Amino acid sequence: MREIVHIQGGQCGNQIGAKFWEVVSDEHGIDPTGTYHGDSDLQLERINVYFNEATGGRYVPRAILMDLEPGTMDSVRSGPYGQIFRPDNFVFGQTGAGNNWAKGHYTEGAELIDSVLDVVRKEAESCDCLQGFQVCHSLGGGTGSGMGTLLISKIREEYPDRMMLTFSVVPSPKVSDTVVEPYNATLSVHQLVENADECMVLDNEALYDICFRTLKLTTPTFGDLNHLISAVMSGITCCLRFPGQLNADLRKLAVNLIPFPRLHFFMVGFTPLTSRGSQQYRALTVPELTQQMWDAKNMMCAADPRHGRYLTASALFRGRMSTKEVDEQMLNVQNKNSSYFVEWIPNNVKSSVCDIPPKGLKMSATFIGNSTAIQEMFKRVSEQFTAMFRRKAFLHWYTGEGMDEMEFTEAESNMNDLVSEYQQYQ
Amino acid sequence: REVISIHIGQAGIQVGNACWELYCLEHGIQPDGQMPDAFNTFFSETGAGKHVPRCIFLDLEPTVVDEVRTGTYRQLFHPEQLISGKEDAANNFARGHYTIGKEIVDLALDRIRKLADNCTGLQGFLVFNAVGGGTGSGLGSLLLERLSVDYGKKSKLGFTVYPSPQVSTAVVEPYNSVLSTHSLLEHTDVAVMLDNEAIYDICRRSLDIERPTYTNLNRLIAQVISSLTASLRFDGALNVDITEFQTNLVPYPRIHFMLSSYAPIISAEKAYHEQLSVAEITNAAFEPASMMVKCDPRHGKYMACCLMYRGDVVPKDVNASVATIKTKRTIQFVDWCPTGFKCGINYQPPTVVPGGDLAKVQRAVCMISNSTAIGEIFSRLDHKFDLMYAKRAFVHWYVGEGMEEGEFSEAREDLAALEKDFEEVGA
Amino acid sequence: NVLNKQRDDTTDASRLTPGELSEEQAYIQQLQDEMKQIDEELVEAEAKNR
Amino acid sequence: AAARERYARKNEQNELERAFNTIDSKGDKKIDAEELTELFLRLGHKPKRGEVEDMIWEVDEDCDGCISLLEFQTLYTRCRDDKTGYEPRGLFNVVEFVMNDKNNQGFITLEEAMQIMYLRYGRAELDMQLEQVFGTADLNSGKILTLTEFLHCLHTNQVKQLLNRVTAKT
Ligand SMILES: Nc1nc2c(ncn2[C@@H]2O[C@H](COP(=O)(O)OP(=O)(O)OP(=O)(O)O)[C@@H](O)[C@H]2O)c(=O)[nH]1
Ligand SMILES: Nc1nc2c(ncn2[C@@H]2O[C@H](COP(=O)(O)OP(=O)(O)O)[C@@H](O)[C@H]2O)c(=O)[nH]1
Repeated sequence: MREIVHIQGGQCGNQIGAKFWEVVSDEHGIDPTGTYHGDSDLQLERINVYFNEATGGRYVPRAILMDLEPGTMDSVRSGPYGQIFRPDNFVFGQTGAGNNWAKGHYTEGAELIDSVLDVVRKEAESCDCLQGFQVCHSLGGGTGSGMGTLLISKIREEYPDRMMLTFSVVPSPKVSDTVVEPYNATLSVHQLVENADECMVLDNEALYDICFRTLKLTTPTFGDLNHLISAVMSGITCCLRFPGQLNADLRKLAVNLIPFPRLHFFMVGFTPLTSRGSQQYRALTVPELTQQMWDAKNMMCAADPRHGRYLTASALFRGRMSTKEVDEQMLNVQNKNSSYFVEWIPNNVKSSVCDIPPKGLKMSATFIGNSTAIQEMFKRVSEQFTAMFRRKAFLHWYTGEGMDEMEFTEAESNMNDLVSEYQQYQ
Repeated sequence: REVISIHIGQAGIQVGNACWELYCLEHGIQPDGQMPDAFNTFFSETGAGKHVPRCIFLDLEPTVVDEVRTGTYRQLFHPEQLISGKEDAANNFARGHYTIGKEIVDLALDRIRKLADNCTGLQGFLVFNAVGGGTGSGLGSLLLERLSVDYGKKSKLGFTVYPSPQVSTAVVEPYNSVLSTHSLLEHTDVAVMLDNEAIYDICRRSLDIERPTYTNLNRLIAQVISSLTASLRFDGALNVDITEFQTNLVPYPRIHFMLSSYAPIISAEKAYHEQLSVAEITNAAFEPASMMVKCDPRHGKYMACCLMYRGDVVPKDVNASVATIKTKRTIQFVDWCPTGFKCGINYQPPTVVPGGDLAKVQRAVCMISNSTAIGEIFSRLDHKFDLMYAKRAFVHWYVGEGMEEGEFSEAREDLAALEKDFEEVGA
Repeated sequence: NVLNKQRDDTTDASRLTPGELSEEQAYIQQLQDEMKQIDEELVEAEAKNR
Repeated sequence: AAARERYARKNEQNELERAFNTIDSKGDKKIDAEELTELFLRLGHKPKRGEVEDMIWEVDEDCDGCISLLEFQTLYTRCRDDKTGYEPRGLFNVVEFVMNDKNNQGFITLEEAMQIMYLRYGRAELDMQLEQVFGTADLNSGKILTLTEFLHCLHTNQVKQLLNRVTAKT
């Protein structure tokens, strides 16, 4: 029916998506060789959203891997569920950006994104009625930020009346891998404010604290973080793949959650998330799900909403549940903590239910809250960017490649008006 | 992706003898050149099962080259690669740059061209030289001049040996270092300093070797290079390339001088009684008791740092460890840079070579940082170079070769100008 | 002998110097004109559809 | 604003009848696509490959093919009161030009009379349809009126409200 193509950029995007296709294929019962082995008819009836039957029970994922280094692509086909992707979908450069956003947006982008667009165009016309596009990338890298950024701009110029998601991890001062993170973040977000339909703000700090306290893991490699992110992404699209009492497509959530067109950066959470010592001691009820859902520490972004107010919030529930519990729980969590919600919008929480849980659990949830606390992140990177730019450090790879001085001044100005308009609407 | 490594001078090709030794012992190749795909960055395959390194040894004196022609690796190196002159520059920068250099560097160039042509995705070059001599200084700078005009956009990793402050073997080396830096400044993209007294102190204290020769020095240098190319050779949880250091570590096109260090340099006995984890090696990479250049970053301020991690290392603790470093106050970063780190983790541990004095360690860290303590060393060189230049000692040899008094004064004021440049960025 | 060797190298160096490709630059220029023509052609057609 | 329009119609009706007969070249009541090219040649403008077919297509809506005087008044009135109709105006312009012509090369200051009748508008709005200035006159022809009117209608049609909307500030 409605179809979503998948686009993974850079190293972070590629590895996030690899675990994503593994988890999804397990939900629909496709083995790593790409054949159907499920039992229920509910699994076979909605695999056209993410796959195409090739020949004789061969279901291939509708995904496009794109980056600038061969190591990532080889690491995809090596691991399991690596043999399911069509090899033509590996659009692929060779030289590399080197964490230089200009090289990802002006130097190397000019020779790859045309090739990327051919594969993307083929995957859009391969399906009938597009629901939207799904892009997983970072904001601190070069080949994920710049490459994915220019791709997003060109795509919105081609298919403008279609939805678009960008799952993006953002950098933070405590988890600081690259040195030019602020230059990449502020310019990348400057493009996201005018191109993306809605963006989902992620960051690595929150992922580390989820695996520290909630999951109580000892050695949380990147496989577990990608495992966490994949559960959230599968949750946002369960409504398209399984029937339920209250369905909510991507368009339904965006039109309902975004009160003003430029304010489309979200904070995400997921429930339930429990450690192996406490997976036995818990119950599975809607209120138990709700408090662990709205918890401050359980946000999958390191921006505490309790420093500000909620504008809108959304809940996507999965499993056999009673809709009265759904509605009364949203009403109670809004009445006790009444100051944390915006005032000139009553009933700031939209909720929906789907009748199919993730495999291995009786009942789960997914939270999408559009709060006003997100301006902290924009200031936290803006001051670092201004601190660097007022002495032109690290600028010659930017100005020597094609940027001028006015682009950084444009970035600050757009940065400053967005944090100012967040401040007004709060 | 490929990178070729060129070696100039007595110290240069001796360093190569340890590097290619380490390489074949890591990729399981016998010294004759046959296995009993990741080797593609350094070795090209004949197609008959023989692997040949991407390297050219060249110098002006045939002594150090011809023991290599008859060691164990007689059959590993292609004969044309091992270039050799007929007579030495003899610790005379001008003699290596104008008299004898002008005949030998053109042969090296039309050789290095077909090494690059055999390559496909050339990442860059990386050069090895000691500035105290005449070959590594003179034709080294001449070779870098002609390399910049040929390629330009390709990285040129200069792993140079600067003369030690107090421990020195030659007497005209202050002249050679100043004139060489004058051109190493505007040609090398990323130039790493490797002193000799610092490596001497590491082998004395850490390796507890009280009688070290040049063999152990070259051994640990190869270890740092191996730790730096593992990200290019092998896959890790978080990798970087050689084009990453060009952007992430040098804020201005003339400030490219990095302090290197490595950890843990530990003997065979401490490892048995001691514990290895990520936090302590993240600490040990920063203390000045493990640096490779006699300077103190405690006197300077950091611009940006880089961290190679090898072995069984997860990414959660490298972040936690670098966080603990920033919250400490013994070392401080420049005001303009809020974030000053570039981290990287790779899966393969460092292999060991039999006969070396490096233990088999479970994990290791290779740190490459940039600071302003490097400004003190350059100033320290200027005092004793200017000390003798005014009275015109030893000038008659260089000017007799065909130079004049002009290039001393103009090279002197250029590096003097660099002193002022370092002081103004630190403020 | 050395003068003749040097002279040949200069002649080789002069041959190698990149030279402007007239037969190809004009093609690029003509391609952009047709591209811009089609953009304006496209906007009138979209107006017609509304 | 009605008085300007009613008075204008009272006088232009007689001009219109002769304008019609003059456009016809066969001495009949029907205006063929053939005649339109002849008229443009008189104006000194050239049609494109398919312009005439569109011109004949859009105007006629009670029968198919050639046009008739009855269709012509229907067109005239609908277009004249069309203002917020977003309606076609391909063949209205050529006839209004011919009627507003009495010099047999075009008209100069009479654009303002055309403009005021449509709306009082503004001097800046006049600087939109063309570049005429109050003191200076110009030479004009068929070429420079139809093209500018056609382009203006395309320019207004494009603008619509998607994310171009602007709400009062908080
Ligand atoms: N670190 C290190 N330095 C060395 C080694 N061998 C020589 N050197 C240094 O090289 C410097 C002199 O240059 P050499 O490489 O020996 O000689 P050269 O550079 O070829 O110059 P010429 O003697 O004129 O040929 C000395 O100051 C030493 O410090 C070595 O094995 N390890
Ligand atoms: N969740 C997750 N994040 C990653 C992974 N690898 C890298 N990152 C993040 O990516 C950022 C660096 O971006 P990078 O991987 O260089 O992006 P790219 O070069 O554009 O592909 C860091 O802040 C990391 O937190 C991974 O396997 N999982």
